Amino acid sequence: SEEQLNRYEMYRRSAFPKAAIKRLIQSITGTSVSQNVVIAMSGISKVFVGEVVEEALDVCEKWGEMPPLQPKHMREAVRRLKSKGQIPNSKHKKIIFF
Amino acid sequence: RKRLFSKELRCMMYGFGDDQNPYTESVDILEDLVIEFITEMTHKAMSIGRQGRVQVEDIVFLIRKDPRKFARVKDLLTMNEELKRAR
Amino acid sequence: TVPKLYRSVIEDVINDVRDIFLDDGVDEQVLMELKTLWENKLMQSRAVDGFHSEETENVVVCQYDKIHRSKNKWKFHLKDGIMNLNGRDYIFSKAIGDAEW
Amino acid sequence: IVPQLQNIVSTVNLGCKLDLKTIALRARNAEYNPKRFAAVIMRIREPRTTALIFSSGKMVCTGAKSEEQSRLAARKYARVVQKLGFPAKFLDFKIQNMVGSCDVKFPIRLEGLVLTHQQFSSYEPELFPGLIYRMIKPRIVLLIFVSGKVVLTGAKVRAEIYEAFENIYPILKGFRK
Amino acid sequence: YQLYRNTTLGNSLQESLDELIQSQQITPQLALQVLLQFDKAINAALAQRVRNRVNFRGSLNTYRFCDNVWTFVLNDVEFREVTELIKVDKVKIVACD
Amino acid sequence: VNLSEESARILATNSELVGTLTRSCK
Repeated sequence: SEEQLNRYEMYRRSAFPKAAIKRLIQSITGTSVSQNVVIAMSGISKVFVGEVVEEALDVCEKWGEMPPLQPKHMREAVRRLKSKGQIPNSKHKKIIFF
Repeated sequence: RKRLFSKELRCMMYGFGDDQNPYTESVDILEDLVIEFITEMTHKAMSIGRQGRVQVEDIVFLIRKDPRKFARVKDLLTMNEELKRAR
Repeated sequence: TVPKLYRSVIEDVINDVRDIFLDDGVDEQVLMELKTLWENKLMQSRAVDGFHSEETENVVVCQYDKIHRSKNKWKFHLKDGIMNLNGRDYIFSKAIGDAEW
Repeated sequence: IVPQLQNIVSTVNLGCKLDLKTIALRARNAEYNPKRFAAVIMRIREPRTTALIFSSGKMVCTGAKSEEQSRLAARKYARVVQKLGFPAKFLDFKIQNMVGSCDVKFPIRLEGLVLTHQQFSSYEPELFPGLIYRMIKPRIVLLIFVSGKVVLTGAKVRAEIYEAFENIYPILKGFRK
Repeated sequence: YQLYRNTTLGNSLQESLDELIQSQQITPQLALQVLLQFDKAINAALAQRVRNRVNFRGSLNTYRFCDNVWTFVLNDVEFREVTELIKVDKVKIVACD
Repeated sequence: VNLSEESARILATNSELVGTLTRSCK
């Protein structure tokens, strides 16, 4: 239609800027990264945003609300993703044997 | 901290079905989630492989388990190589 | 600015080459003849005014940091050079050169 | 609309083996950086043209904007090698590539273009802001931009560029914004 | 770097060394040590003492690069020091690493 | 030169269409 073609345009053309993530990663490493790191790390974070919004619209469709996304559907989105191990936290030393 | 992903993330939520005009608080939650994800991936990458260096190989091992993200990384790298060859 | 450096480095090389010549076995008057005729030649050239006087193109030699080229534009990062312009001499330690080819 | 050529890449065998140090020391505007690349990079000025001269006597000549200008610049490079002292014959001259660009005078909407021709077009916005469409019969690569500028590359002759543009023009008019 | 011997100090030194080689007071295979010590001395001195900088805007004619030596020939260049302008017609600039 | 000016035109239209009014929520 005429909205699906505009939505497909924003699904492809949108990206995080490489001039800021290269500034963001290098504040964590200390020295330097490469261009093929920033190209991949800018691409995984678009999949991760698409992992949340496609699942936060499943929370909103499950409850009785409309397309505008309140933060109620966004804290619930991170809760359901973390219970399936999708959201990694490297500060919780987990233990499976008890 | 200011918001470094305020205008970029509003295009992306529209790209996955949200609205043309999302809420500022929802955009803020998404920005915080993206920063936390990038930080976690960078620490694990520094630990795995060459200590103190984050490489594409380390990032690929880290994302190997999740199918959607692994496929995207492989496609982007292959397309980048193809574009360099075309140039 | 030029004779200060010339006096300092000529006395530096004299006080260094003293042991070089006396370990190669020659009289100190030969060292004196070296310095004396060397300042005689600085009189002869007649470009910088200094001490022993009171008693061919424009070449710039230097070192570089980087030479950079866009499609028709050159950028020179030159350093530590001795210019000979209009007959006289000048010194520099840094130079940015914008060059249209 | 006509596509004007912007770049012609040709190659010519001189037939005589060259030691590059005397060419770098004697000839003007000659750049040799072996620890970086193994050829002599000499530029001329009248036709804005650059040659990589190799030690085996093969020469790559880039930068001119027609076939006759590329051939004339290649002859000039051969004679400036000749007059230094090397016996240099103009054995074989072949143009490796011809590059042309044009404006189709309207904005183009690339999402329908990748939607209806996804077999021949690879489009990724983040990596490069352009769509690579590969024509199967001319054998040309076209970078199609949203502003209306198209760049045709990968051709040996002029008529291939002309036939590829006349091929891809009705599709672009069909996908006007 | 043995680049600076074709300066005015290098000219005066080399010709005074030939003046003393003519009177057989000094010897060959000794003037090599004299030039080596002089070159090490000016290598130490020229990057230590001056601390000045001159800027120019050029119109290049020819250039050349070989064995990490650049050499340019500029035409009709003006120099610049603060309130000191040097107009000249044709310059040869030599530079090593 | 063609790659440098066309890169910012994919993002310039990403500030005219999406996100016209800024909202909030209780």
